[PDB]
Amino acid sequence: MAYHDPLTGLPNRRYFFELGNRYLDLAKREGKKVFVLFVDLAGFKAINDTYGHLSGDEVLKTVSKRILDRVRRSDVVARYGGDEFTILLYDMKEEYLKSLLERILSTFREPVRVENKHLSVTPNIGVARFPEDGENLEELLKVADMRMYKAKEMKVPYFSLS
Amino acid sequence: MAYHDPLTGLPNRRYFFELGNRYLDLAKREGKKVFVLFVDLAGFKAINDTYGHLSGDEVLKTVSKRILDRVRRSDVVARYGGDEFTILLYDMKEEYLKSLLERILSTFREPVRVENKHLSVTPNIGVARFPEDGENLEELLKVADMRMYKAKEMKVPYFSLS
Ligand SMILES: Nc1nc2c(ncn2[C@@H]2O[C@@H]3COP(=O)(O)O[C@H]4[C@@H](O)[C@H](n5cnc6c(=O)[nH]c(N)nc65)O[C@@H]4COP(=O)(O)O[C@H]3[C@H]2O)c(=O)[nH]1
Ligand SMILES: Nc1nc2c(ncn2[C@@H]2O[C@@H]3COP(=O)(O)O[C@H]4[C@@H](O)[C@H](n5cnc6c(=O)[nH]c(N)nc65)O[C@@H]4COP(=O)(O)O[C@H]3[C@H]2O)c(=O)[nH]1
Ligand SMILES: Nc1nc2c(ncn2[C@@H]2O[C@@H]3COP(=O)(O)O[C@H]4[C@@H](O)[C@H](n5cnc6c(=O)[nH]c(N)nc65)O[C@@H]4COP(=O)(O)O[C@H]3[C@H]2O)c(=O)[nH]1
Ligand SMILES: Nc1nc2c(ncn2[C@@H]2O[C@@H]3COP(=O)(O)O[C@H]4[C@@H](O)[C@H](n5cnc6c(=O)[nH]c(N)nc65)O[C@@H]4COP(=O)(O)O[C@H]3[C@H]2O)c(=O)[nH]1
Repeated sequence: MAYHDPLTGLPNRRYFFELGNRYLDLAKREGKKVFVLFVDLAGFKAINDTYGHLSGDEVLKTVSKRILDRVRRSDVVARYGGDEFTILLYDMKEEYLKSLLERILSTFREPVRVENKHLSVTPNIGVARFPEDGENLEELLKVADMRMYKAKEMKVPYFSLS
Repeated sequence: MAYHDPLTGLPNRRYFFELGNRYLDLAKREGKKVFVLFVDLAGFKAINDTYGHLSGDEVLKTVSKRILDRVRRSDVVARYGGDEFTILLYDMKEEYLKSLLERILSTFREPVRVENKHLSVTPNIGVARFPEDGENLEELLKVADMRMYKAKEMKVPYFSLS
């Protein structure tokens, strides 16, 4: 089996762990870097509370589709939680980290048409690197989760430092 | 999600398709070859009919574990059918084909001891190559399935020609 979240169509949490650990095993064999991004969408709770779960869902579908479109089909974009997304970028380079983040930040920031309204979410991104930040997905996700929370705290759209 | 067959512990048919199509997308991005092997184990029907499904199961567990230790953890070994196994070898080379097949053939051929009885299965392997034999997993599997059946029909324990 290999399940997808039906609303967003993105791989789910369980498939992300399985697929993710497979990408790290392959990158160890190939000598390639892997970056793990943790994306939190800020204005989400406000959407569902004001407009309802259905409006929040349309914000996710649209935001999910947009993000897929802007990263390689060979990369993994997963719905981790209710409004949390995890991204696995295979064969990534540290030099172009900042440039790839502005591509993903500009996508997530795009407003979404909901029942005539144009609603917007604000992203906060935590970045973890393989092999620098860990040996397995679990360790990279805890580090990317931690850094995503440092970014939200510094009111900066991303945090990637050791 | 991403399911495994509980008896053999190997990825199941559905996970093989999902993971397999992900490896082909990545190999298209990386310029690397992928070989798809289709392995049929003859003698299997004879084991279960003579000794029972429990003896047949022990022949699979053992044969699955043996194959799993003789290929890279980054490669996919899946239980396709009752006694059919599919193998996805990432970054494989046409020149080493014959040598790798003799490694897998020698493993599968090893007898399984269960209640003293020496129980042996005989493999027949069909080989398909990416990008020569197809664009997606489905096409490569139909070609390797076809060639596994041509190998069975012949003296040779493998068939890989166009
Ligand atoms: N700046 C930048 N953007 C990136 C990079 N990697 C992916 N993207 C973005 O992610 C989109 C989807 O990539 P894809 O599914 O790999 O699908 C790609 C891929 O299969 C192929 N392609 C384009 N350029 C290359 C390339 O330089 N190398 C390889 N291997 N394939 C490429 O054509 C498809 C369409 O590409 P786009 O329309 O441009 O759309 C791309 C592009 O917006 C990158 O390394 N740098
Ligand atoms: N996993 C992953 N890594 C990414 C992605 N985007 C950028 N990178 C990483 O950053 C490196 C350089 O990105 P760039 O400056 O956009 O420089 C890129 C860009 O100028 C171009 N390019 C490559 N792929 C595409 C593409 O699919 N679409 C477009 N439009 N341009 C591409 O070729 C250059 C070199 O490609 P690489 O050697 O692969 O080297 C890439 C890759 O290691 C991504 O969406 N996913
Ligand atoms: N002749 C041959 N046999 C192959 C080849 N690839 C895999 N194998 C076989 O598959 C077993 C498991 O490989 P692994 O999971 O990648 O796990 C490997 C891998 O993580 C590492 N390793 C060994 N040699 C290499 C290597 O040359 N390059 C890389 N990247 N890792 C290696 O040590 C682990 C255990 O390897 P072994 O005990 O040798 O056991 C190997 C070996 O019997 C190959 O290209 N040629
Ligand atoms: N997916 C996959 N492909 C395989 C496997 N076995 C061989 N190949 C492919 O065939 C090439 C040559 O294998 P080799 O002559 O045994 O020559 C190998 C072997 O002598 C050695 N080596 C590589 N991996 C291992 C290993 O895991 N264990 C041991 N003991 N030796 C290894 O390094 C040599 C060249 O390495 P590569 O560039 O990897 O080049 C490998 C690889 O492209 C496999 O189990 N899985």
